[PDB]
Amino acid sequence: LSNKLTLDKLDVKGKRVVMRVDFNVPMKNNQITNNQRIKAAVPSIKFCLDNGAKSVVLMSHLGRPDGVPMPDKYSLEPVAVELKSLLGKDVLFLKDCVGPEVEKACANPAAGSVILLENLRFHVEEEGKAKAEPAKIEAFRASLSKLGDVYVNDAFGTAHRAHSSMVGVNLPQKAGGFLMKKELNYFAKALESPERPFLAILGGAKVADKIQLINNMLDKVNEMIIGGGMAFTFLKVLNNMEIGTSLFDEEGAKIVKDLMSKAEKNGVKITLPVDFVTADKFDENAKTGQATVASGIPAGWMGLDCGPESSKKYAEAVTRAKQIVWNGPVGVFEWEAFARGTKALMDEVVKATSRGCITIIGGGDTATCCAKWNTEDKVSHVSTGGGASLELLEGKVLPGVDALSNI
Ligand SMILES: Nc1ncnc2c1ncn2[C@@H]1O[C@H](COP(=O)(O)OP(=O)(O)O)[C@@H](O)[C@H]1O
Ligand code: BEF
Ligand SMILES: [Cl-]
Ligand SMILES: [Mg+2]
Repeated sequence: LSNKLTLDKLDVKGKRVVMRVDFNVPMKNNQITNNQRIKAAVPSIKFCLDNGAKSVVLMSHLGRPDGVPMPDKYSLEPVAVELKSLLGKDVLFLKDCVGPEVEKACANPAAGSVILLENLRFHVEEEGKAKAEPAKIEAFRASLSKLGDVYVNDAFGTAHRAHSSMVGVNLPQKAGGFLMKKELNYFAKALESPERPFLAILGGAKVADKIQLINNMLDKVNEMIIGGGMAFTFLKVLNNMEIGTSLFDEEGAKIVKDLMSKAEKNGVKITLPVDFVTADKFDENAKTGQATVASGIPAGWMGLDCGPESSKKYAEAVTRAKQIVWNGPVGVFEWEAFARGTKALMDEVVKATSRGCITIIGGGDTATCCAKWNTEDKVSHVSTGGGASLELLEGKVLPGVDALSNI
């Protein structure tokens, strides 16, 4: 951000601040399971209020409601409650993020007002697909722009997304916040001359998105574990494995052999799982089973964790690493029946940190592993960015950063 306006140089006195944050927090039973991302924005928010901002209007997405209002499922209102306690100031929650009533609420607020808007992705114009029309995208952006006099982007977690709230706000001063700065600085340092072998661990559930990041990552790392939900696309293509109802990406399947070829060309050792804990449905209380790559996963069952032989291979890769970036649990760690693989890998990553490995864990869900097993201070860095971090690993400038004002 050397070339970009940042909040430390933004005059906020008497100014309404509209601030993009990543408040896409994990949820279970309608309760927030990790407030890490909310906590992480508090320094920028407090700084605005402390230096005389008239208001701070906070805006974020939650989940992927795909451009339709889903207040029953993906409302930010529970975040408003949680932010109140973390800030030490109350926060007014609005039931939309645009236009007439929202604009009036944000137009001329009482001094020191903190305002949290509803989920930006309840509008198709944020992403804007989920057919979004250009004229409406423009109007959405124009509405968001009215809500502050100056703009701050502290949404590191979302910085890889060229969405309306992230790149489309039209105000004279668009400043990076302190979390954006903290995260970018940490990665700049850690990615400059990584310790080697440099292992990437890619798991989780955002297969369509994250399979597309592997190609450029293969020029940067010396090993890659491909686990969690990601593995099944590779296994079906490479091994002709039956995967049942496990996560599968049709588009990504088409580049699996090219990715493996590139890994071979680049001397990147690829560790895929060889065994699984299976489930008869996507449920905490599913009946469970065991499968190997040889046995395949039965029709109508899904692999929701790796098994012990996979964990041993993962451990082997960790033991070789001098640096690790991990994004994506290697099973559905939120459910105890499917948490063992991720716990075992976490145990190994902590053991690695203790003998000098530089260990970076990132993501809304993956950081929640750290919170669950109390390892946030037992690894080198826990990032609020998952996909955002992997895009820095590829060597990319993030759109949310690129959109900021130059100095
Ligand atoms: N085999 C699997 N099948 C389905 N979901 C999985 C599997 N392994 C991991 N997951 C899920 O991946 C989710 C997180 O993935 P993702 O959103 O990509 O990570 P993050 O928030 O760290 O970037 C977790 O909620 C976990 O339940
Ligand atoms: F689900 Be994200 F990549 F933190
Ligand atoms: Cl995805
Ligand atoms: Mg996630």
